[PDB]
Amino acid sequence: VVRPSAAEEARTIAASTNVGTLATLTTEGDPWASFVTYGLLGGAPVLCVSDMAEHGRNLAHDPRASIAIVAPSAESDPLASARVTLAGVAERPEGDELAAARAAHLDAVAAAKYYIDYSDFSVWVLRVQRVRWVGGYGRMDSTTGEAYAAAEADPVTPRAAGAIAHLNADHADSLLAMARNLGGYPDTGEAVCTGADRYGLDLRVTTERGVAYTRVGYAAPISSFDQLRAATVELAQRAKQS
Amino acid sequence: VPPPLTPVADVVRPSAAEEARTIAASTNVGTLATLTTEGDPWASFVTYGLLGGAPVLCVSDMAEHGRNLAHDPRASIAIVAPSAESDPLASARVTLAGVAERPEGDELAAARAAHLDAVAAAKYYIDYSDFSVWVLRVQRVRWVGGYGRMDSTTGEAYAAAEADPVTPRAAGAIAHLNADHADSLLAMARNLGGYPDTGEAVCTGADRYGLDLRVTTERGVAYTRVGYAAPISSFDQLRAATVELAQRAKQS
Ligand SMILES: [Mg+2]
Ligand code: NI
Ligand code: NI
Repeated sequence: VVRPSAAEEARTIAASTNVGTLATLTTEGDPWASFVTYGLLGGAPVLCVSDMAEHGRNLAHDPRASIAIVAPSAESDPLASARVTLAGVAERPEGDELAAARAAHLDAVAAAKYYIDYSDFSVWVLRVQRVRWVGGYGRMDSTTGEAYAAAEADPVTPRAAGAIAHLNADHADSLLAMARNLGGYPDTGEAVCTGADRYGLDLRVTTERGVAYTRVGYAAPISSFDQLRAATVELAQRAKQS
Repeated sequence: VPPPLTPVADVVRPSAAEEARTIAASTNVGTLATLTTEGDPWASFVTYGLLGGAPVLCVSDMAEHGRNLAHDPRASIAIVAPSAESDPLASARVTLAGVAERPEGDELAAARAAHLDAVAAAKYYIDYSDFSVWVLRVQRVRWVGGYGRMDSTTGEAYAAAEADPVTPRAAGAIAHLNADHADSLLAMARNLGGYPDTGEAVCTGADRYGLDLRVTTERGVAYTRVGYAAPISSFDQLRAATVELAQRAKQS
């Protein structure tokens, strides 16, 4: 059963918020961290920067930039956060791309309304070349920029916590059937869902030796959160027919 | 923005250095900027404690940013104060920039403690040789207080200042003032804040020198500030300092 790729995780974190921190170079080559807001143009952060802000000047002088993005978290342990560095090169777009970048920024950051059309604020789009993902504790990987651009953000992740808890609170019995008949543990006595994404559900199952982890895939990947309902109903039905 | 109807004696306001120190102390997460070994700017999520204003990091020697620091110890960190406001541009933020150094001896032990106190899970990493303690020697500061003021400061000014003991812990107090002391806030606006024509007053900030008030006046919405009778230095002193404010407001 397929799992989101690092590229997908990265896209998903990017799409989870509109704030991060840009790293740029001063003219002397010192590393400069700046708070920034952004929208996305197919996975690409779109910044609206004042030309006299330190980071606007940095980009104009050396357009190498990276942005670290942190997914909003329920967990109060910061080290459990899901986070990503998108690194490459920022460029001021033109023409059609500029108009689309502008729009994407505007609908992700309402207040940019008041800045984006002054001639002394510029729109930058970060051409992502490299990606480093850290998915909380002990999950990490790198990807290429092309893999990142090819991937899609997960439409289930943003509302997964609620879905997960609802499944555990009200569907423990269906979760158990899935584990027994689809997940490879016919004798487990208890199954808890520990994650949901567009490909399937992760299950923690009781064994005589502790717990095991299995995964059950939907009939096929889903494309919106509203399809999760039908996907779990089909999972429960397929489990009874085994 | 309508002006005060009457003059008020200037109220002490935290300095940019103090604001910067206060933002730093408001949380234990930020983002480090370092140089890769090929000179690219690298942004990393990090956790930190403070040693007299100085971020203390605990970094894996095999993490990209650990390897960056070992090679070139120039670093900066951006820190964003936790906010109620959902408009990110209203956020208070700061960049602390300088040079990171692995401390030794007494300083290392104090750095270690400070990091541990601020980040519970660092418990499981900080004594292992794979992880190093770094302290950021702050040389310059850029502060952006929301839509409000912005300014730069020197590292010495930053080191000399103190974090506000009230502001980071004021959310409950602020809300209690707004929910239960509308009358007192109103009287302060009218009699001490320069806006006798205030009809409603809301406290939008509290710090160790005084309270910021947003006022609904017959002429529209305005902003003022009222100062304690003297600065305070601990949160438990806030109640008594706001009571004296209310009393001074009734006495004209
Ligand atoms: Mg321009
Ligand atoms: Ni249900
Ligand atoms: Ni009170």
